[PDB]
Amino acid sequence: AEIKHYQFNVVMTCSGCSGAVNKVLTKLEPDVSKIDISLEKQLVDVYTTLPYDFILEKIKKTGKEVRSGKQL
Repeated sequence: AEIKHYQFNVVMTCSGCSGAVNKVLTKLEPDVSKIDISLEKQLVDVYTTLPYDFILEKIKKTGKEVRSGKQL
């Protein structure tokens, strides 16, 4: 199956916010292969076989502001 690369600008200028994002992604193992969170750029990179819309909805349901997303 394709391992897609999604990138999101997520506002994580808040205590616990990067961890909230990590957590929802851990629940989607074993079909999430890699995640990167950069506080220097406020970016979350997700490498996964799962659909974009599903990753986006799960990140949004953390209540953290998702400014934009891309498939790369």
